[PDB]
Amino acid sequence: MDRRFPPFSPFFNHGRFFDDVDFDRHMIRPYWADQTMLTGHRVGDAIDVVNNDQEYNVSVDVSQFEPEELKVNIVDNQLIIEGKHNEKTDKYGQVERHFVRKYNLPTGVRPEQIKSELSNNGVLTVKYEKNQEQQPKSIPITIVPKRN
Amino acid sequence: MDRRFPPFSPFFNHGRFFDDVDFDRHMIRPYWADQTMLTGHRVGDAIDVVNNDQEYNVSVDVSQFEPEELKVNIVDNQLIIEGKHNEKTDKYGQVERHFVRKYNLPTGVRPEQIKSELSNNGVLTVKYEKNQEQQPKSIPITIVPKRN
Amino acid sequence: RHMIRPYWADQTMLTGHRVGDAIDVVNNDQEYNVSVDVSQFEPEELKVNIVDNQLIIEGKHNEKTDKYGQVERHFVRKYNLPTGVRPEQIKSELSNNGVLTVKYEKNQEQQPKSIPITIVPKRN
Amino acid sequence: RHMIRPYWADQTMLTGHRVGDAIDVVNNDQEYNVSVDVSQFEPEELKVNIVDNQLIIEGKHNEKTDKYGQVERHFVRKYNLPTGVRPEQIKSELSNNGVLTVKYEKNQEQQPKSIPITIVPKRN
Amino acid sequence: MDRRFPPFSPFFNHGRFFDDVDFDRHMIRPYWADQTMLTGHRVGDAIDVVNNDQEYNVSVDVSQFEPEELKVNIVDNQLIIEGKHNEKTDKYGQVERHFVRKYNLPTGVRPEQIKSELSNNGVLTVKYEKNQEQQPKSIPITIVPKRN
Amino acid sequence: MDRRFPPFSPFFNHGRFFDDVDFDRHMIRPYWADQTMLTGHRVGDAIDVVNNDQEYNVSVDVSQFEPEELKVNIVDNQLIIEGKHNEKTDKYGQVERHFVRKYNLPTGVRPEQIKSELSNNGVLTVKYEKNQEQQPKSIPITIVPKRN
Amino acid sequence: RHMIRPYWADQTMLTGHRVGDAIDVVNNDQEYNVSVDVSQFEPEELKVNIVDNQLIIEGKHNEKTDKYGQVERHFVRKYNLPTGVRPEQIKSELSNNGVLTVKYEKNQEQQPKSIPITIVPKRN
Amino acid sequence: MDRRFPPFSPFFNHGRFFDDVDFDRHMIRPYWADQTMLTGHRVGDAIDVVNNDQEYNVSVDVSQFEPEELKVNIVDNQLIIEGKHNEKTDKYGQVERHFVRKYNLPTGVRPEQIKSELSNNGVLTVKYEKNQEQQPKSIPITIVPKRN
Amino acid sequence: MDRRFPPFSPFFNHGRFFDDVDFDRHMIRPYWADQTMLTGHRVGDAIDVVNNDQEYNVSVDVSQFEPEELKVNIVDNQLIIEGKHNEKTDKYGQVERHFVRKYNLPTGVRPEQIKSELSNNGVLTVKYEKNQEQQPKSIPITIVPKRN
Repeated sequence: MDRRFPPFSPFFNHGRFFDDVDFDRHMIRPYWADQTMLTGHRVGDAIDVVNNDQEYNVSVDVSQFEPEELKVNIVDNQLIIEGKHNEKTDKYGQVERHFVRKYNLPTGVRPEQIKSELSNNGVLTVKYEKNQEQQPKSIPITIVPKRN
Repeated sequence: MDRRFPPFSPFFNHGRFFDDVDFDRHMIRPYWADQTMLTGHRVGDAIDVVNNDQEYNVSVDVSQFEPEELKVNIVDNQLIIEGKHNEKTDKYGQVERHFVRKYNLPTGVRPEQIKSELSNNGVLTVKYEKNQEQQPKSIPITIVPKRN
Repeated sequence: RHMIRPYWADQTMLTGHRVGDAIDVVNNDQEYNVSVDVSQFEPEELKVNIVDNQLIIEGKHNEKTDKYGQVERHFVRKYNLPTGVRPEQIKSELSNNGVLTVKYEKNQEQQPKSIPITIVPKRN
Repeated sequence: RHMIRPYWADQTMLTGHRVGDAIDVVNNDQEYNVSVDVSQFEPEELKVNIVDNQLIIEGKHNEKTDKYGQVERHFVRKYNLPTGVRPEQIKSELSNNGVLTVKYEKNQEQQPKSIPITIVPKRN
Repeated sequence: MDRRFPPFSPFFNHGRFFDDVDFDRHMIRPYWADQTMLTGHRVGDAIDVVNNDQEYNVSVDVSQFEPEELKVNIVDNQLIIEGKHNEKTDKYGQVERHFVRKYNLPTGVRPEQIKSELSNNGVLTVKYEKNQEQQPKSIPITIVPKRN
Repeated sequence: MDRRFPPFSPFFNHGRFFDDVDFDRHMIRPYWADQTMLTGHRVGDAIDVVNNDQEYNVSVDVSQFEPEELKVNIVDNQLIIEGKHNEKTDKYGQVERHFVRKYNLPTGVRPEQIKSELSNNGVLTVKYEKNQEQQPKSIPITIVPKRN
Repeated sequence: RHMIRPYWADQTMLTGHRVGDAIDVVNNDQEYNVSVDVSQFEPEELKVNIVDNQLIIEGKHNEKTDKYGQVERHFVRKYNLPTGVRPEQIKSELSNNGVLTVKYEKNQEQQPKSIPITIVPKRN
Repeated sequence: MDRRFPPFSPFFNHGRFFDDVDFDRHMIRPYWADQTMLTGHRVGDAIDVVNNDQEYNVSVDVSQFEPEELKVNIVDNQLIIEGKHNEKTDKYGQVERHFVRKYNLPTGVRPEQIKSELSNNGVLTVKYEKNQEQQPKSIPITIVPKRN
Repeated sequence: MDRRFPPFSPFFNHGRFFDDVDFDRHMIRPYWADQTMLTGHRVGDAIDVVNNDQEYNVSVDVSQFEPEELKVNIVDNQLIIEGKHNEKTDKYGQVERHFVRKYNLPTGVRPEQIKSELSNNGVLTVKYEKNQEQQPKSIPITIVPKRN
């Protein structure tokens, strides 16, 4: 995924129906064999930490870790984003990376409406809106994954 | 899926093992090329809103949107079900549809035990039981998706 | 039209209908007709525009409130204009049954002057 | 022409020929010529019409009686008009050898005013 | 048929058994894509009309029409041979041809023994023998068509 | 034949030349496996019997029998149309049908010019023109069947 | 431009460049722009013509002599004109950096009069 | 040639024997579809003109023309290198290029021993040695071209 | 080559890239199996001998011999064009042909600038320009043959 024309469905001119439709887990494939490179090409990992009276948005570059290798937990009033991947063999050699992050949390932040999104280039953004609207009510619905 | 005999596993007589087992994301495929048609054949979108002293069940017809295009959020004490899909090309032309819904919420409704289900025909039902039992305790377990 | 508003106890609307319903399109060298069912939008809430030689059909109405929860309809339908279509004079009709018909007769009813009969008809 | 009538003892006609004989069609961006052999039909029996932006060539004559059995010729030939063809001024020629030539020069002899030389030629 | 070596069975050296044995309906195939051409190369359509005291033979060139497009009927003491074909698309364009023929009939001609034959080159000959022999008796037998 | 797009040549977009060109004997194929159905969808079998001073046309619905199973004979001044087919196995079971018809004949009807035609939907029409023109002369010509 | 002439001891020219260098062409229903790098030809030595509804770009200069051996540049570049392109008003621009931009905006900014609102809008 | 790994034999790891061994006429193939580019990446066309008492070497960049499109002739005491190619269609459009060169010749230069070579990158070098050795004698031998 | 559409590259619509690109050595292939024929269809072999004060052009029809079978040498002030081919087997039989030519040479003709060309139809033309310009200088460059 995100490597050529036949990935990245439905933008797939070689049939458009069933040939090369797959999940986005193959985003790191171009970087799997690429070693002399940076954190998926951005400056730093945590792009910004916005903490004001109207929003709370934090953007993290996670292009070097697959979404399966990325997990977020909250331990003792700290926003912890930790991503560990096994040793990966490339055209150059073998590399294992591991990062642990912790972030303080402002008072009055409700975690029941915090939404986190991953962009195509490999940036995970955690967005929160301050205490002006919304209620802790949440009604989820079934979402069918896009296999092929 | 839900289009012929070889979809809808395990009801698949042409091998029964590994040939045509796929996720339910292809439910809208018969309606993908069908335009002169209705909201997946039901009367209206929201089938019913049950609000009594024993249950709270709301059924919504979502047959015109894929489960990936359906998302539910709660904003300022309102049950909001919003589903947006990109323009879809069929045998007739191009159509883009978008619906936004909001619903008031009765007092004393706990969102921690509200369960939403999607039926085969494309109906999303949000069910809630009144304040007589259950506790906010929830113990989830890993569920492996059914790919093939 | 105005039947979106009575959504109380009538969450299935008065008439079941989905945004972006159309009947048929006839495309040939004689005519170009586009019939669209717009029964769920008021006459003043229907907008049709042609941008970059392409027909755009959009129907949107204000969110109609009721006892339980307000409902809104909004869709954008796009039809490609074939070659020779002149947006400056595209015909349009809205029947009383909620069907909007967009026609185009190509204005090709001219009598052919070129009638070779005897010798060197030429041109003009 | 008039040689269809002498069919007595001459069932093979004076000149063997089949309805719908043509020589060549030249289709390019400069000209559009259609040459058709119409030697078996009288000049007043040849009709050429353009319907729905398409060229129609039809040749029919009255059944020419003779000693044994009358003979008639009737055919309808259809040629599609390419893009940019204007039926209102389509050229046509009928040579003396029974060949009908339908021409179209596209009227594209205009001099291009857009001659960029020094700076910001723009338009008009 | 009548276009190359592999047609025209049994004169078919590439197997001789079952490969390219077909009916003679493909006689016009060489002329299907050939437009700048004549009535299948003969002078005129009706080759000759023989009307004497011993025979009645009329030969008609029907090479421009398939045998399926050729039909013969008798209307009001006239031998009518009419052949109409739909518009045919070739390498040059589209052509539709139609011919109607009528022929007077000598007195004393019995139609019960008139035989019409089609030659390979596309000539239909109607042969009749004068009133000297034969009887109106006719005993037909089953003829199996030669498919392959 | 008369079942999908690849039958019914030359209306055959998948090659247009030699792939799926076949005789019209497969007209009953859609009804071969269809049992809960009518006489090929018309009201009755004999559509009409026209008997006037200018024409004699009789239309018979024969959609339930193949043309090979349909045969017409005249016995003792009666127009007899009889069609018998063997037992046919479908998705439902086994059925054998047989019909025998007889029709009186008006005086002065010449059988030498009576033409019978079968339409695509399976209707056999017997047409006759009254005694005002035509002669018993008939000149047949060879017609090549359309195999492929 | 005039830097072709100093070819003495400078056989690699002042700026390396090949005849027929262009930047980008944008082809859509809104605009048709053709940008060509013509830095190696003088403004008076650049000729652009449209023949048979097709854009021709040619750049040729006189052979520029020097101490050792004269050098000349001559090329003919051909661009096909898409459908709807009017050569009589084709835009053209020549930037100061030796880039010649040939534009075409399609003149499709007309306001669509066909606005169906209530009943039988028809045409005109 | 000079585009990937399987060209440029014998440096061809995918078999090494007979698969992708071809002549060097495909040197311009990478530049065939490349238009926004320079004279095969060098500064100018004629790299240098060496004219001294010991050698006469002139290097010309001919990377934009195939060796078949390059021809050298001498007209009236001038070294003329002229290369014309037909219009070439690329991913961008159509381009036709033509160059004519003329070069003066020092006195005492014998053309019988002048050797011209083409390098891999597309540079044609004309080398001459001054009047100190060699004789006009030349004994050529048969050279078999390397096809595959 | 010069026999159908798939030869004569790049005029090759069936792929245009690598399928049927070959050298022009197959020019005689149509005449290889053709015997009842002439010297590749021209009148005579030597078309003309131009000998004036401005040019010296001689055109020879060599369509009956392959370029490999054609060799030109000069022996004792005579232009000799000799072409010998082995016995060739065709649909008719076996034929061996051999021709020897000699031509006188005008005084003052420099052979260092004489150019000979072979046309597509099989005509070899030897062209010479009189003593008004050019010098015996000749600078050749490498030309890659066009294999495929």
